[PDB]
Amino acid sequence: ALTQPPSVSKSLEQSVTISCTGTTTGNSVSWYQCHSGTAPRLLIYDVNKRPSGVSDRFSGSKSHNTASLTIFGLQAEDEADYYCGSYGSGGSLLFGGGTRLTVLGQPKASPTVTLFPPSSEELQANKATLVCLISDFYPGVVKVAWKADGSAVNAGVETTTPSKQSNNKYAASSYLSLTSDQWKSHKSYSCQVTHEGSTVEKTVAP
Amino acid sequence: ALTQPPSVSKSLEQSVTISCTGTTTGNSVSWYQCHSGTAPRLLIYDVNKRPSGVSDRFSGSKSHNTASLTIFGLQAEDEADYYCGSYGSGGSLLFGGGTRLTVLGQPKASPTVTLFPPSSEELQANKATLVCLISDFYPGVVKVAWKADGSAVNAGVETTTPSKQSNNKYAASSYLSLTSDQWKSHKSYSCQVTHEGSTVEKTVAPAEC
Amino acid sequence: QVTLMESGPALVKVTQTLAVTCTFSGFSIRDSGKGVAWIRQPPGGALEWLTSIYWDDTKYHDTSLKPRLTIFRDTSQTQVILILTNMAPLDTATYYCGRINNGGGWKDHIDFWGPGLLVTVSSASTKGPSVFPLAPSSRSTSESTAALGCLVKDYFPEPVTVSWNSGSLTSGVHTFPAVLQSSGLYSLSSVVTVPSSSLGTQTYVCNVNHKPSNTKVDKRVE
Amino acid sequence: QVTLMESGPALVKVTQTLAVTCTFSGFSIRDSGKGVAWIRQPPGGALEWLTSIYWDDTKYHDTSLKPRLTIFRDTSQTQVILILTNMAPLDTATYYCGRINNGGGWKDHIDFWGPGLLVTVSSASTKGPSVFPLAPSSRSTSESTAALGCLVKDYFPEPVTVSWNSGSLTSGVHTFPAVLQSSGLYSLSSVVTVPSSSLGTQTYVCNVNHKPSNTKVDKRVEIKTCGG
Ligand SMILES: *[C@@H]1O[C@H](CO)[C@@H](O[C@@H]2O[C@H](CO)[C@@H](O[C@@H]3O[C@H](CO)[C@@H](O[C@@H]4O[C@H](CO)[C@@H](O)[C@H](O)[C@H]4NC(C)=O)[C@H](O[C@H]4O[C@H](CO[C@H]5O[C@H](CO)[C@@H](O)[C@H](O)[C@@H]5O)[C@@H](O)[C@H](O)[C@@H]4O)[C@@H]3O)[C@H](O)[C@H]2NC(C)=O)[C@H](O)[C@H]1NC(C)=O
Repeated sequence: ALTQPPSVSKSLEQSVTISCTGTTTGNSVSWYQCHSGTAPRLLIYDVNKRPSGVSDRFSGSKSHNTASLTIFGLQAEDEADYYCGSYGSGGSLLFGGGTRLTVLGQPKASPTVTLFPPSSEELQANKATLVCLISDFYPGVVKVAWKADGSAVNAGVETTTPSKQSNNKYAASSYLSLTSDQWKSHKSYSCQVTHEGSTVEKTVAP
Repeated sequence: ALTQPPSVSKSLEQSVTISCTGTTTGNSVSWYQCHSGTAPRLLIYDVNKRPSGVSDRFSGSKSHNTASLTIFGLQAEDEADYYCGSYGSGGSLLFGGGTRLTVLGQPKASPTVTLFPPSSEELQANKATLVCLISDFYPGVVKVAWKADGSAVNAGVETTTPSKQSNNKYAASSYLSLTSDQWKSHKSYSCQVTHEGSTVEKTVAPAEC
Repeated sequence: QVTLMESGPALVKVTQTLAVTCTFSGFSIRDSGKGVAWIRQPPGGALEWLTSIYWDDTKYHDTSLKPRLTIFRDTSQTQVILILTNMAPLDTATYYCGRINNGGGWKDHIDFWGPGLLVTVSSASTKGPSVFPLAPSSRSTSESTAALGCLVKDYFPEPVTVSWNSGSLTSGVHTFPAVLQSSGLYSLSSVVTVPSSSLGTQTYVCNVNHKPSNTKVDKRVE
Repeated sequence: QVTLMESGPALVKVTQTLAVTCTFSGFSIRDSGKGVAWIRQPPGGALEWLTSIYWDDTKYHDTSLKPRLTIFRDTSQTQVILILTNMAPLDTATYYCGRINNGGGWKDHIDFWGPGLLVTVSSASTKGPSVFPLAPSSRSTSESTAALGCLVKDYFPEPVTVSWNSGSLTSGVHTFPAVLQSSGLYSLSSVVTVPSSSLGTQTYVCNVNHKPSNTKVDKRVEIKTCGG
């Protein structure tokens, strides 16, 4: 095998649709939801029939070789993860790639990259980190750059992906690698990354 | 299943037997020890036969009922527990009931001790664990004279069944794990213990008084 | 209705075996359209297949798993059990048990599930350091916008048990999510812009655990 | 060479399975003379076998728990796994894996044993160790056998380890009877035997490590006394 797109969007009570592969022999192929890895929910028996005790804001259609979850009226649950899957053969499953979606049309979120400096006490932990905070981007995006004035660097791999938020204002972090010996070697690091085309400097002190 | 006696007793450097005496229809046999709860130690690789471990003082011997282990040069290790192992009723394996051996007429000795109030990390938590390391004693038995300010039996008591040591002689270390009201009421802790006879002494001042 | 209670260990070393248990409410009938299943997922990735029990003692699995895997119930002990050999680190996953039902001749329903669990896996190679301060005891940030602690030294496996928000204040003090810092070794903390300076008015002194080496730890300066 | 070990988790909820594993070293999976078994040790007392494999790749176990027990070895690992289905509190024991050796014609003994692993069944769960140094303190020095230690309280389950000076100074050490607290938690005061008078010219450092977590710690204790 199956395939699914990465993401799609429109606003609440609007219509949008999500692609999947499928087969005519495996027409018992069906859509699903799972919210941040919790407690999955099936949507359709085979590709087109909603089971009893499942609601009706949506359709997978009779679309055979390509299962096709359209939505009539979007709701806040429609940026949980959603999956496509089917019976295999001989006692085996078949299962698809997922999609986190977004309900873009919500308020958005902009432009909250920020830097908190280390404290001298942090050096006790073998750290003097760039607390390079990342929230409020829409949709969530960043690209690599970094600087530490004329110094050499040992930056690590500290940037997270964009991720779930308590108010849906999408967020991450990039808390740069700074160890106590690296700090003594290089000192003046800065939070230079393109948070939806915006950035901050505030070069650090203890 | 394979019955065994609970124990038997002979004295230092003497000799004795243990045997396994139940449904011993199986007739090639092996024997094993456990001591201080450490990983069990073999003795007999077939009923009359032994390898490099204790190649003289033990001996293996044949009988249809009494699957028999015979032992000479009895020493401070012979407070251990001992087990038979016949091969089983085809494709099958067995153990005996065990025998916690009890060599008698040995030395043992009243204690030698370290005894202390708690380090300040518990006083900062309002608890007051004075400790006596009741230690280095023989035989592996206790009778208590630690009556001073109720010290023998309060809060976290391991004034209880002893353990062996690497110095051979047993230990039974124990707490007074009360609140700081310990120092407000208990002020001496004379850790006297008896081992068929005699005593030794240690105490300390209270921590906060 | 039906329910599917799911239970197992939380955490284990790499190279070990895994096993897990699940028990239903509603019937255990050997016949019927009904069958049983299991699923897993590494965090940061998709849900995936393992194995199923059909009607009768019919069972199967993906051949890609075969030698690692085995599966048996004891319904006289009311239980379904799954068993797996020698975890590589990427076998660290969410897990779930589930139910199947019959439609047409060899076509079937795939629809209902237990609560699921994190099967944690890691190297045992870990240390006993404390948590440490970020506090205004040195000029990191002003008293009106700071957090005081919740950093643990460094180690090979993530994570530190970092959390923020989840009260009634779902907005304005919304989170800054974190999962890694390759600071010579792996490492975690995170911060929110709230006032603090001390434990004097609220619980801003932040104390924490490192999950691959369970020992909760505390440190304070103010 | 021979070596053997029973690696697994420490504790379990009553109705769950136990599942645990053991490893070959110094020998072959094909030895006509020698094979592998599992065993368990009832608390403070008796001993109880379970099951075996041999080089012939046949299998055996005691009748008396049959449906409750399982063995196999995955040849892609060549490591041996023991499983038990649904516990009771009285399954709490040291489990042991071991190498069988045979004169043959159905004549066997066990040639080597691992260290064992302790297993505890409960409705409860783990509680982290709490730690502080043991030495002759501000009000004492004149002990009748002098001692130093890493004192640990309120732990569960049992497994923990100790030594002094980079984890090498280990003179006159042993396990005392473990303390129980009525909450179900446990405590210890095990020690290295070391002179109290030497500290002005020869002085010492604690080393300790848990096991349900590998919470390894060292702590200097070099000047702790202030009186006789
Ligand atoms: C041509 O046709 C032939 C027949 O005409 C075929 O021969 C047959 O081959 C099979 C093996 O492929 C063989 O299987 C037998 O299966 C039994 C049942 O599974 C097994 O018994 C075990 O019993 C316990 C009881 O609790 C069960 O729990 C076990 O699950 C069970 N199975 C297993 C896998 O354990 C039979 O066991 C044989 O082996 C023991 C050996 O014991 C001695 O050797 C040990 C070596 O380590 C030693 O430690 C011991 O001390 C013992 O000294 C014997 O005791 C048994 O009597 C038996 O011999 C067995 O595996 C059939 O038995 C074969 N049939 C005959 C009549 O021999 C042949 O494969 C065909 N070939 C071709 C080319 O087509």
